[PDB]
Amino acid sequence: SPELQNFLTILEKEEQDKIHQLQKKYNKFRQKLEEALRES
Amino acid sequence: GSPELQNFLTILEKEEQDKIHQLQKKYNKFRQKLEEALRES
Repeated sequence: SPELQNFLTILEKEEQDKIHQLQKKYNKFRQKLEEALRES
Repeated sequence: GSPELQNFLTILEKEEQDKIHQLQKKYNKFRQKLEEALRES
């Protein structure tokens, strides 16, 4: 049904947003750490 | 080099992947039960 499609896509967006923000947070930190280590 | 760095990062990677799997597990269950709840509504 339509309600099903609406609700499942809501859930998919919620899950994916949370996972991608974690991926971004870790990648930004690793990039910064690598950059800081190259200083010395 | 740098083994020191990589040893740290591998621990970080496991923490990250554990969090991601934990999220995936939760949302997979949520998906299942959401589908059930809708049918039975």
